[PDB]
Amino acid sequence: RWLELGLTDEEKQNQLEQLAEQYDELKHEFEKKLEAKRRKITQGDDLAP
Amino acid sequence: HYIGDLVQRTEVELLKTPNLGKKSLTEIKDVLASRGLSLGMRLENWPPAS
Amino acid sequence: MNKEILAVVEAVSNEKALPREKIFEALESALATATKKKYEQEIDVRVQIDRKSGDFDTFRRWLVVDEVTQPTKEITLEAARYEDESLNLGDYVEDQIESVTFDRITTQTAKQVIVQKVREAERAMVVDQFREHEGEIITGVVKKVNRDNISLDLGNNAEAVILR
Amino acid sequence: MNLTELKNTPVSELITLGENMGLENLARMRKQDIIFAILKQHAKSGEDIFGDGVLEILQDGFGFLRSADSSYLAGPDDIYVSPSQIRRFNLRTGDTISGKIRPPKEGERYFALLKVNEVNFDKPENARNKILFENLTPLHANSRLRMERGNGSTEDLTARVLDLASPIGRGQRGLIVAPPKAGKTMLLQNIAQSIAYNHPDCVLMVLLIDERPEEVTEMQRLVKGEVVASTFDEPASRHVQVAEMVIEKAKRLVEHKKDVIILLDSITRLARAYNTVVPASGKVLTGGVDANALHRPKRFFGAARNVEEGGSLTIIATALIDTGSKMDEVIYEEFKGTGNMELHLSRKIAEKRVFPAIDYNRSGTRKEELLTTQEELQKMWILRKIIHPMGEIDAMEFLINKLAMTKTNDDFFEMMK
Amino acid sequence: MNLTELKNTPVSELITLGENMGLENLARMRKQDIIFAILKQHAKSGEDIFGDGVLEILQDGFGFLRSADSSYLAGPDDIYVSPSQIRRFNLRTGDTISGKIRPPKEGERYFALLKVNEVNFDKPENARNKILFENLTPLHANSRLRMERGNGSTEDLTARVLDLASPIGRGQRGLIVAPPKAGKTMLLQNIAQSIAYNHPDCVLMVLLIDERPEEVTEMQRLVKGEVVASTFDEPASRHVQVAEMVIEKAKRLVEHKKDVIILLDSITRLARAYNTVVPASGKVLTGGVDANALHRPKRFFGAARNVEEGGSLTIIATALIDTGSKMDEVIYEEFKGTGNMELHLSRKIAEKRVFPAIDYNRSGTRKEELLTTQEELQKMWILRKIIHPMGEIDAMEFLINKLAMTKTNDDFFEMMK
Amino acid sequence: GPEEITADIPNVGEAALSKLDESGIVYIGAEVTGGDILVGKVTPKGETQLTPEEKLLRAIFGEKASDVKDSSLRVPNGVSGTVIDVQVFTRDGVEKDKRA
Ligand SMILES: Nc1ncnc2c1ncn2[C@@H]1O[C@H](COP(=O)(O)OP(=O)(O)O)[C@@H](O)[C@H]1O
Ligand SMILES: Nc1ncnc2c1ncn2[C@@H]1O[C@H](COP(=O)(O)OP(=O)(O)O)[C@@H](O)[C@H]1O
Ligand code: BEF
Ligand code: BEF
Ligand SMILES: [Mg+2]
Ligand SMILES: [Mg+2]
Repeated sequence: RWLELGLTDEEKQNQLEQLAEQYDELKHEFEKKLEAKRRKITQGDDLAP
Repeated sequence: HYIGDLVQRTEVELLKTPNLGKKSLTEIKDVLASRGLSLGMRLENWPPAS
Repeated sequence: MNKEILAVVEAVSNEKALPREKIFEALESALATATKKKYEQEIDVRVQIDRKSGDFDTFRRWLVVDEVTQPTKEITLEAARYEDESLNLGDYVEDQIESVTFDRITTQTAKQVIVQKVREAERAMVVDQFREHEGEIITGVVKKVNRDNISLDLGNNAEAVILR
Repeated sequence: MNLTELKNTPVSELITLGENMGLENLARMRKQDIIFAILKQHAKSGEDIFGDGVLEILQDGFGFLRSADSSYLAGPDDIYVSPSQIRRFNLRTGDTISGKIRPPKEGERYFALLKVNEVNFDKPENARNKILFENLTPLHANSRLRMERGNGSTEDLTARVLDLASPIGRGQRGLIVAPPKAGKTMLLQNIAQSIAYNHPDCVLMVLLIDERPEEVTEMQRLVKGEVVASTFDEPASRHVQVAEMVIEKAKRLVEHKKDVIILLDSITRLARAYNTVVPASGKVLTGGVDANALHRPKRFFGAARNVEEGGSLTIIATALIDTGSKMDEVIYEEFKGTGNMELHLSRKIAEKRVFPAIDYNRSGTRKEELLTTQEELQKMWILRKIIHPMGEIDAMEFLINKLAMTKTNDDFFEMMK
Repeated sequence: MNLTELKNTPVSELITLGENMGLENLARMRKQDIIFAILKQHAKSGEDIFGDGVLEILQDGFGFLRSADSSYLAGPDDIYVSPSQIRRFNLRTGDTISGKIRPPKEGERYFALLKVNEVNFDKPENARNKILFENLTPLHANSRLRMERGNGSTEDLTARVLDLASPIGRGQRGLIVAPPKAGKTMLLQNIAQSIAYNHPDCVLMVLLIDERPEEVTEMQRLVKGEVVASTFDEPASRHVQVAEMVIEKAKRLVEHKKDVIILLDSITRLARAYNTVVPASGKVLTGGVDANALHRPKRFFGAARNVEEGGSLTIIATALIDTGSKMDEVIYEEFKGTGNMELHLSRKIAEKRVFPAIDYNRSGTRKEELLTTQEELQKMWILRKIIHPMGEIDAMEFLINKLAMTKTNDDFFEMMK
Repeated sequence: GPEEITADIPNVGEAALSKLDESGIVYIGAEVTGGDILVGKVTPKGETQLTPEEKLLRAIFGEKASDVKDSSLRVPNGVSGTVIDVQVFTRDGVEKDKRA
């Protein structure tokens, strides 16, 4: 829960930022998948007039 | 370990034991006394024979 | 939900004949009986539905006595050092919270006990307001006759009994 | 680990302390969450906690212990107390209590009071042996509360003229009548300083209702005493709440045979608050005040009296006039003949930047004969006769000069011969 | 490709730029859709985007980055930020942030913040090491903010009389009390110009709530500073929204140890807005204002203070009086004794077309002794004593003449001897 | 008036309704051997505009719900077994019951 670290910018900051970006992108993609599934299963279906 | 080592112990010696608050104490007083007996009694025939 | 509770307390016919406070007391009794019928063990529970500020929150009454039968509602008169009692009697706990008060059996027992409580309260009220006139001649039509007693109506659903 | 030990030290000490204790960044939380998390993490190491605070009764039955850091309001660090303790140990609003406390147990969110150790600086055993407030027999003020420092500093004049204009006593009823920006704040600060220096035995408390935060922060570090305040950042509900808190604290303390002195600033703000929190009763007069909207100010002010068995409650509030709105005036109107001592400050004198700007003959004290001796009373009458034919402004200047020549008022009185 | 680079240049540059980039006719879209489509088509060529904006917290957890082009409102070009970034880097309302951004990804509609680079003109590494606002110890104003230009232009008089009527300092609490059409706009413009010239280190911001669009467009190109406004084209929801935006921006900036100066015009419009967006609480007084409808103006105004560790927040708002409706009056009423500095402009002086129309002795500053030196204070007292016996109008004319003869106020003071 | 799937079935006791839930659908795992109402379908027959106050009143006080027709669906006489799954589909707009 404490990914926050920092020292020796040149490469450490680059790699840490790349990995944090991958992490947040993965979390956002999974949240998008969950929200799509929710909107899909909660969408009411037509039955008849 | 044994139940006979616990029936001879009034609940006065439980809430003083750590990690014994509300849920644990309620579970203990429920699952132990619902079988007819109770927690805290005076008996001398223990343990026969171990 | 609690919005349904407010709709119920506001959709009563005899509003002042049974005010919000005693309405919510009857509902507390309803939820207590419901929680009693939920668990196989017998345990007294107060609700305190929080008439206007918030929702309900069940509790766990102890009924402090030196007995141990069903220790869910048993605690000695001296257990006061830990769990912050510091008393001799009346020590009750607030362990279990947020029961369910809208399922089938809960709704059934609620409706039944509410009917009972409202009819009892209204009968006692219509009798008590006439109690101040004890020892006076009153009018009123009879309602029903029988071989043991008869019923009389003094107006505004005032039920009176006249024995044989 | 006591609650007050974290209650009084500034936020910076809390920061370094929590950063030492290996905490989540406490700089993201409020003072109350700071103390809450620090006490949490301290108890997580296995210590039994001690605490203190003033009790507030709730309508659900239970009570809550507040501190002067929150100005006696709801907070995460308030200590919950069951109604049954209030029953057995006879608790009520205003009872300050210190004793054994623990953090909220499993599923709770507020501290619990285990063991009572001090009720209003008394043994909880004798706390049940108390006398009520309304059953008291009030009296006039007999003991003199000398306000003169005697050191003869430059500002001390504003105190000596006190002893020459309107005497004070234990349990006095005083009203400060002055327009805005006339010098009430410096006067009140000098009053508090002189009382805390000459009478350190009586508890000193000050009310700031709907004031500026700079005045609050300057007051809380200028007087030697625990102060409470409420700025305009907050609704009038907070003002009335702190009003019951302070008035019940004073009541319980004087019931414990203690001399309480409250300096309220200002009663006009408190009247506005009481009027705006009270519901409409259909009884409206000029200004926009409800008829029952003044019952609460009348209650708060009539709380002042001098007890015979021991102790007293002096209440000195300032009222605002000449504010352009008639409503304020009406307030002052009903507070015209209710007080037996008044400090009248006219803006005409303060307009010349000559301080203190006090109207002498418009000020006075009822039944002041029992507060001073015969020589002092005769000299007061002579001074009043000398100052009466002259006006307000340069006559006040005359008093200021005659006061600045002498060191204390004994030399001034002897010179007046 | 930065967001501000398209944020500040006029619509015409955007037109030619998009017409160069081979676009659908961008003249059919709004400014926000212009920037949105241009950034879309730029990223469609394969560039990583940079952006900036002020954060707004939403109740669903996530945040949105707004710009001053939309006056801090919802728009298609607002940058979405997840709540987890707000957690890790400790974000909140008012935190201006600039860093790596990308257009909304597949199926999304708002820009996403990749990498934080500047939090309130600071490193995001130290952004977590901040001090809160309410934990601050307020004080009085000590540093003087000289408003005089010294060049002696024709309009500069309206500034010099400032240094002669009501001194300003860092963290001052000022209220402009004037009837409509008396000259508040030119006064505020001169205030902004003088501050931006003499003190370019402190950030300068201005609030225009329910104003005319011509005044907004004249303000946004007369002062050297980023301005925000809200005309009457928009509901009061927009006004309260921009109110939180600006007040939280000022709060975060002063938390970052920066001196913020906000010029609000007018507080009467803001009070009307706050009253009309607040729901009814059953507490109505004269004028039609709810009792809790004023809690938000009280909050916004009490936000002003002088911090001790570093930085300050000066808030100078104008109030409207003599508008024929009692409601406005009641507003000014509760804002009567809340401020420690006031600029009183009477319509009687502005009626003669003599500017600036300032009421001298009705104006003043509380605790102004800590803002100026001893010589300056003594000269101020002498000037007040000279101007007091005379009236308002031609006495103001006398001050205007005595100011126009000398070049700066040093010569005026020496001549007053 | 449209139909309702509530649990207020008049002209019948509680034994036939003991297998119904709070919403008006038989529980998941409730056996049935004879003709038993497993869903509380009611339809209004006459005047509409039954006030919600009087609606909840009829469930507690007053007379029975008249415009119901007791058109609920029960299992045919002859089939037995235990229900294992219930399916419900709600058109966009109708209040989704808590079982859905
Ligand atoms: N004892 C005193 N000595 C010197 N100046 C004083 C004294 N009392 C008041 N003042 C002046 O009065 C002003 C006080 O302002 P303030 O505290 O706002 O008054 P109020 O609280 O009555 O509105 C200061 O500018 C100060 O110069
Ligand atoms: N300080 C000043 N210098 C020059 N002209 C002024 C000044 N103050 C007011 N005026 C004149 O008065 C008018 C002010 O208009 P406006 O801004 O609407 O007044 P207010 O802001 O008081 O409502 C302008 O036409 C301007 O020519
Ligand atoms: F303190 Be001043 F009287 F507002
Ligand atoms: F801008 Be004006 F004073 F209405
Ligand atoms: Mg003051
Ligand atoms: Mg203008």
